[PDB]
Amino acid sequence: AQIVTDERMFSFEEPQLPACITGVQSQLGISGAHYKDGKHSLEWTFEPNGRLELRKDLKFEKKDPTGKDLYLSAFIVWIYNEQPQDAAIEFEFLKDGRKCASFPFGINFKGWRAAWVCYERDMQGTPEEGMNELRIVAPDAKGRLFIDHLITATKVDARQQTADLQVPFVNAGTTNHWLVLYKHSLLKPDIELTPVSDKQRQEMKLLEKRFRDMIYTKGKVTEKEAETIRKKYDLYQITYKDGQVSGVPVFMVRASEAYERMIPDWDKDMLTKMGIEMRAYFDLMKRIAVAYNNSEAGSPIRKEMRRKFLAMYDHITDQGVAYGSCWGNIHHYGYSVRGLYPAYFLMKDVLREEGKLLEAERTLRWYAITNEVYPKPEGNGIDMDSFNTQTTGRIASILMMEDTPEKLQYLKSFSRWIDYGCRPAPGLAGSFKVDGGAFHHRNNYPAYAVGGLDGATNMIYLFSRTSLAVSELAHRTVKDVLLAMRFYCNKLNFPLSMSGRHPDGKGKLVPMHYAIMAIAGTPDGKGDFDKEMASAYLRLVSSDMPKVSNAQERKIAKRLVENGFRAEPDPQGNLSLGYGCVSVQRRENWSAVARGHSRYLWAAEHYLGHNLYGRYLAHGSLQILTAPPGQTVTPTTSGWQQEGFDWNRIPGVTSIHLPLDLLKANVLNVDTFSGMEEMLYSDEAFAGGLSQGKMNGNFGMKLHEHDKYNGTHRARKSFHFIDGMIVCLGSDIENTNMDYPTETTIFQLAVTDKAAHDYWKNNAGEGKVWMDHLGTGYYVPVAARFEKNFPQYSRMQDTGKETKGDWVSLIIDHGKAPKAGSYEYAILPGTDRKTMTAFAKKPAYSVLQQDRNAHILESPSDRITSYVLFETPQSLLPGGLLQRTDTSCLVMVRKESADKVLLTVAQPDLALYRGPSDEAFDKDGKRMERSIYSRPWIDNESGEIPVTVTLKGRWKVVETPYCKVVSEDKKQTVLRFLCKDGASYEVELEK
Ligand SMILES: [Ca+2]
Repeated sequence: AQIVTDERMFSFEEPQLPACITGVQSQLGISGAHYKDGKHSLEWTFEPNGRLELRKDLKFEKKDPTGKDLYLSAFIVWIYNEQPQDAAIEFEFLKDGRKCASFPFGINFKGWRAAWVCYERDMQGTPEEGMNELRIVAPDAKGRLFIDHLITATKVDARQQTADLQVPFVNAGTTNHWLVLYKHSLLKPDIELTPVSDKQRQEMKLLEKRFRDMIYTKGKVTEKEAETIRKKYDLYQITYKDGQVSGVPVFMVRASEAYERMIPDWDKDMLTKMGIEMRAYFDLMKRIAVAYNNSEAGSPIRKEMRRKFLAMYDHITDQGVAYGSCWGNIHHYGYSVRGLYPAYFLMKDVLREEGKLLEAERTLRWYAITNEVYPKPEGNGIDMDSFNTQTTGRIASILMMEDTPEKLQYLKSFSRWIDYGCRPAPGLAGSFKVDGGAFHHRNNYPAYAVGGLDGATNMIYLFSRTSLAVSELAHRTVKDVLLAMRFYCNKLNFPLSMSGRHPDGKGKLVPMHYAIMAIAGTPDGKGDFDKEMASAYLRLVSSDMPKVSNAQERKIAKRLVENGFRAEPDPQGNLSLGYGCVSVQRRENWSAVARGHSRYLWAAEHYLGHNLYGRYLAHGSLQILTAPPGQTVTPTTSGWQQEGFDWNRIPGVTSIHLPLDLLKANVLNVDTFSGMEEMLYSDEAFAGGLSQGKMNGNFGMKLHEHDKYNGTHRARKSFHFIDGMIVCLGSDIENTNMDYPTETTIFQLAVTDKAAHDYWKNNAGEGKVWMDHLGTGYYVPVAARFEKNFPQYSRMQDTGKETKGDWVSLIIDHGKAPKAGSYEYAILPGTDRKTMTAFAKKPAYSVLQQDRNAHILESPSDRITSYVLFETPQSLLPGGLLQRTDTSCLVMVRKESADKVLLTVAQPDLALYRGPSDEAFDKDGKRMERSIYSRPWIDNESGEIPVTVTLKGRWKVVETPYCKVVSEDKKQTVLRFLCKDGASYEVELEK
């Protein structure tokens, strides 16, 4: 049966020809030899310059004059050619006598090709409402064509029609990355052609082995697997008639958009529901290709799978999956075509034997848009989504080629593309950053990074230890990103604040990335294995020879253990992500992760039905990820679950406690640069941390909630990470909300097991000293309120459905509409009762100042002075050594002895733009919501900011490109730091 029956739809399934179709100097007939729908098509056998005339009301309708409806009326056909001709058909559309619109259609192809052409945009001339004739003018030569699936005119999503070799003129304006297969296939290389050397030929052989092993591992073909294959394959009804291939027509899902304005009950996924879509088809081909490689040479099953693969190949190529073919509409083809590339690659040698390899090679190159690899990168970094989706297809298509100089040129081009793609990207752009941050949607986004890393990681390894290897810079950048991720995840899970739009506590890092990079070798190429990567890997899969599921990962892991590699100890020290506004302190097995936001970096991503209540995720959050020594750190072990969680009381934040219906994100489409999303960045540049000797550090932020919600709410918050202690300081907390209280939350923890319930039965706890059921201590000198809510009510992050759980909370109660609120408390994770009582009697720190100007603090035992300087300090700074500062910044001083001092400085202002905050103001003076994508500075290089420090006494320093001594006398020593990227710059001082 033909899908969709309509007066405008010509499918030729009737025994007699339609009376309205007549042929001039040509013969017409119903043929069953080729068909795109039903079981028949129109055979049009023509003499030179013969016409095919369809005399019926074409039912073209002019575009909506109001502009409300953007759909354009389109003509749609499928043409079949048995004999390719270096010529073109002309399509003519006439009202009564005269032609109004026309378009050319190339016929230099074998098989089915489509054309979706919009009357108003893509056609020559001007279309008219009421035209009632279709002419198909043949070229000045004889030949034959089969016509099927002809829709005269119907309204269609105007964005989606794609150009190819048959219709290069279609949608000339578009820059849609999905639709530019033809445009970008025309691109030419700039890397010069060279012949292939013996070493280079062996290297290409090596990339193929590496790639085959990557997508495939030898296995067994079960009787069940074989029966499933036969059942799925038979439904396609692939058969041969007089040398011609036919079978059930296969479309890619979006081809349904043709019938959108045609059927009342339209379903976008109707073709998938019919088993007629491409994903299933190419999935089966992969399935069969795998089965062939898992069978003994000369066996009946191997011959059977070889036979089935080729039959499926012939049919899909006949249907139009070939070079220079885009089926009229190709948007979002990526997902349907995922199986294509591995299926064809696994079947290289057999395709060559059949004389079909060159063809196969070209179709892969076409659909992977491999020529996009030709251009010289203009800068560092590419879209994370490129690494995520474009790597597999492109590399497979290149490995399909014969060992020719053209293949080497492609390889050189591909390596160059990956190389610059991995390099530190500027601003909020690219993929990877100098400090280890990984960007997508213009912030650090682990959930997306994870997918992008798959590509980058796999391609680095593929090209590794070879003349085509990527630069040290590219290799080290990705390595550092992975090392950072291992640091801020604990053990494998993303922290809550870094969950993006999925705060479900499920997102994890991928151990594979580490194992792949371990066998990639050191970034310089001098080491066969990467030691840091290997031991990082073995920690992440440590059981507590490891146990793993994925076959190719198990192979690598076996190699690493045999080569004597052991698991990492839990990473120690301090991380500061300038790109992402995150600081992490790590001692023992625990971690403390701080996250804020700036005028460059958004607080939280809100989508429809995703992350409804996460407004406060970056309001200076501080999550403690922990577990009893010996057990793996999990959100569950760190005292977090989704059900029952008070979304207002994100650990560490200063926020106004709202009812969930008021806390929910009011998601809007704010401008043309975005969709239904909320991504709120502040108007303050001062947010970030410093990292001293990768061991300790501090964090500071000027918190300022967006005017969309509680815009009066602002605060100065700081974190000070000294050894196994995190001291939290706050001042200048203020808002004008008199309906709901402002709170900083010391901790909010889930009570799950029996032992947790028994611990809280009467635990007071004191006193100036608290200790939870997870073994972490809290020194709280200020007045604080304790809540034991068994149970506590909340809602799901996505669905909003009511959830409950047993929760325990300690909060610092600022009033309703505070004027100048403040707090001071310290967190010591993985401690004991004894240390805590001793800490209460003699705190290991002393506050030097705590106001709008600065939060300064020292620890005599650790020999450390911490400076969070919010403003230029007009006055002599406390501490004894650091006297004055040029501009608002972060400083930390460590005293080795009276003679040796370690000085470290950071400038949290990323400086993507230089002036006052980029803002669009209201009639009343409120900040207007504008999506980050709309800002013109999002790709800017981080600006250099000079920071000058004044130090007491004579000091000698070794000069660096980033640190210079400016002025010097008997009393003072001033130094100038050249700051970038929110990075931490440090120097060693000697008296
Ligand atoms: Ca038909």
